[PDB]
Amino acid sequence: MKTQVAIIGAGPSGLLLGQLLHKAGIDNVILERQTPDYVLGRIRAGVLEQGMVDLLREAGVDRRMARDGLVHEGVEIAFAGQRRRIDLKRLSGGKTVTVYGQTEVTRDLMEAREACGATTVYQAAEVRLHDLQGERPYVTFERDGERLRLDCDYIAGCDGFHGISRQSIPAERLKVFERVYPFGWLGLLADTPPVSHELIYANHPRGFALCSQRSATRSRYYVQVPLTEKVEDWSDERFWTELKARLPAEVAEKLVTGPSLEKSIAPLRSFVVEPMQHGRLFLAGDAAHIVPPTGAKGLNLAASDVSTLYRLLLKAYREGRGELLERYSAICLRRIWKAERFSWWMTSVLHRFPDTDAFSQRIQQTELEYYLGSEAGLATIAENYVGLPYE
Amino acid sequence: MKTQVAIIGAGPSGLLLGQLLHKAGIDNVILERQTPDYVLGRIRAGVLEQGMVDLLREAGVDRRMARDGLVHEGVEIAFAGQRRRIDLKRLSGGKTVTVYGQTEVTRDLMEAREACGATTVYQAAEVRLHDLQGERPYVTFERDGERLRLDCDYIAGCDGFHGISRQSIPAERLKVFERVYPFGWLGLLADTPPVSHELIYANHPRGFALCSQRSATRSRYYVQVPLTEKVEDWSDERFWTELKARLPAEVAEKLVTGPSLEKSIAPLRSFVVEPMQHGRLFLAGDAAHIVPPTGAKGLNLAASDVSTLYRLLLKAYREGRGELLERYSAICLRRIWKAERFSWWMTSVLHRFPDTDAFSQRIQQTELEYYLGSEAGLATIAENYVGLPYE
Ligand SMILES: Nc1ncnc2c1ncn2[C@@H]1O[C@H](COP(=O)(O)OP(=O)(O)OC[C@H]2O[C@@H](O)[C@H](O)[C@@H]2O)[C@@H](O)[C@H]1O
Ligand SMILES: Nc1ncnc2c1ncn2[C@@H]1O[C@H](COP(=O)(O)OP(=O)(O)OC[C@H]2O[C@@H](O)[C@H](O)[C@@H]2O)[C@@H](O)[C@H]1O
Repeated sequence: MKTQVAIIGAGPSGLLLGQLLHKAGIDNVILERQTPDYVLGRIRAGVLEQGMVDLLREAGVDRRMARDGLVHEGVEIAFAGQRRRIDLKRLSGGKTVTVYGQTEVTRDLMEAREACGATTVYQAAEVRLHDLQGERPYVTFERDGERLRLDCDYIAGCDGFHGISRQSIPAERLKVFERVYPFGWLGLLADTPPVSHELIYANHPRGFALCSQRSATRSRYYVQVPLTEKVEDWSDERFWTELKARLPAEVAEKLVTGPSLEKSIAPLRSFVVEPMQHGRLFLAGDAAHIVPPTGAKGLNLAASDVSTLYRLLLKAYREGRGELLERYSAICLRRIWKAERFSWWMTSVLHRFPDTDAFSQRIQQTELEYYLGSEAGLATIAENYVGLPYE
Repeated sequence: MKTQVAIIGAGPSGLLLGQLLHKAGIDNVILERQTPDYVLGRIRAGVLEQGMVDLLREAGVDRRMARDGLVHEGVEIAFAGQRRRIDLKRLSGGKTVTVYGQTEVTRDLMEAREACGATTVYQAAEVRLHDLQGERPYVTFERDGERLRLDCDYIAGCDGFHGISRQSIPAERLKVFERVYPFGWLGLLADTPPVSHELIYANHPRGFALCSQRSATRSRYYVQVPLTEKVEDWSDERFWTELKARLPAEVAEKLVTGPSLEKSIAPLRSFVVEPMQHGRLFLAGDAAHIVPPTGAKGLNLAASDVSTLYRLLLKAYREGRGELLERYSAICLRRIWKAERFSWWMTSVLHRFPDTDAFSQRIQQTELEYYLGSEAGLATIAENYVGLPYE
């Protein structure tokens, strides 16, 4: 085998780049370690900004989304006492966000692909990247116990956080910026009516609480917990009381509980890599950067990454401007940091930090009461929450 | 002696409350430890928001100010690389700030007072506050080695940070919030033309640098320095090179240097007290709270404090609503924290913090590049820099 752009990872990022390119007439090849249902089982994401939406539209993958995802013109911040709302739609000067699961997106790209007959090597083991700065790089992998070769012009490093991509870059060439938070998020999935027609982010003494959704009958809920917690310990019951123990009084009494489909804990990490390239290797999505799930920016960053990588592969491909690919990481990085800054900010103000003296606690509160109180303040949550312009 | 409101401290705060009340026909008495030139020698303050201005106007102390202070419609942030400006005047929806030294203000209230013949006991030693929660509190002090008594209805605790006021409040009754920064500000006063018709705040690798003014021919300059620095070590020369080493290239070459009048180091502290009252004692200005000199909020907070205390003393005095004085600290505290939050924010982003990893450094930068780049972002620096509305 030989192809044009061999992609590693059959996740959101990978499957997006993969589709987009197929349409542009640039042959691509997806290499994935696990099987398609395994990948299909991951819950993750739920909010996509307009950009990821239009992109979806652009790979012709928006039939379902346009039909089942929900449009949201607001959000809520419930901080010790009250509950303020943010008119994203008005303060963003017209924008919004969509609630449509990572899973759904994944199932949707996966359908498109199979249908177009684009290649996808599932369960491809021992993937390896070769001759990275040459005129012809390659990928070696195993099918059963058969080690094959895929010749390509470029490689799309889309294998996520624990992917092999980034690793393939000479450590000395890469500079790392990472922050690790002393807490996690315990996420319970319930086949029950969600507490609100909008999202409610709750900063409460006992920690953060999040009320989110999947449908009129599908809710997603979260509670911040020490890294030391084990879900084995969090039974439906415990969770339900802890949630209610964390929400606004009039919310909790409106709350419909039930057995959980899935329960998992995700640890909050802040991570960035610069540069995001190496030779003929371009890493995108999880493999280049991570964001605490708080500003729901994670899957939104991949889209921004892929939208970029794609449009540059096009020029080199149909317009022969191979040269622009060098600016890949200069472009992506502008977006990333402002996205990293917003989620950091988010996180710091809605979370229960252990070992914070009274000033800092007073300052946490002032942030909330400053920002949800002033229109200019408001406008900042809004231009970011909905997503900064693409460039 | 007996009087109505006995004030401790013959500083800005004290002298303001003092004047204001004299005009309202509420007899007052000022008690000060040092002499009037000693007090007159303190350089401190240089920027007053509109509120402090109008207040000045209201005590009939604005002849000179209206004539010599300067009106500023902008500020500058020079962060590693470039130099962005903030149109406070446009983004505040019409507001400004005035550059008119603490010293000048002090000399101006001092003139008014003497003239109205209001009492002022200078060099009053061993001041002591008595029967604080009673129907008639008192102050005892010494004139030479003569210990006298001043009977009053209320006491205005205006003796600054190291004042006796706050101390007179039963420790157990007060709750303290204080942050102390690992650096100071070395301030040099020069009888030379200032580098700009506006202020320039400079975030540079080597630390913060500030370019300020007093006149067309009087400049004020600062450089952030470790708490361990001793001015004895900072000669004019050293300072001049360190400043230039910290500013924008095109600034430094425009810079006119010269011998310094005064040179001093001020350590940055963040401090708040709640509540600001005790019996018939009301502490205001420095004695209730401190702010790092960065958002130039310090003397602006006293004005906000005094404007409050005054207007409540009036009601009890001419309108007999003795009752409202209880809300003194509920009023002041709303303002204070938002003022404390702004200067904290200010400080954190323009200063060189030792032991900051690369993420946090990347995040510092993102703040600057986020906030001086977005209009909503801009609007936040602006509504605060010029001063939040009084209530
Ligand atoms: N060595 C490997 N070879 C091939 N594929 C690999 C390898 N390692 C990992 N992969 C596969 O690549 C995929 C990576 O998926 P994700 O982490 O979801 O990828 P991305 O598209 O970058 O991100 C999606 C979303 O998840 C969040 O973590 C992220 O912030 C974003 O919101 C997984 O299916 C995984 O099995
Ligand atoms: N025991 C005492 N008895 C009488 N007077 C006293 C006593 N202790 C202090 N004082 C006097 O009270 C005055 C306090 O002055 P400042 O600290 O300047 O007071 P304030 O009016 O609260 O603040 C002015 C400005 O300085 C900054 O620190 C502050 O943030 C504000 O910008 C000084 O003259 C000092 O000698």
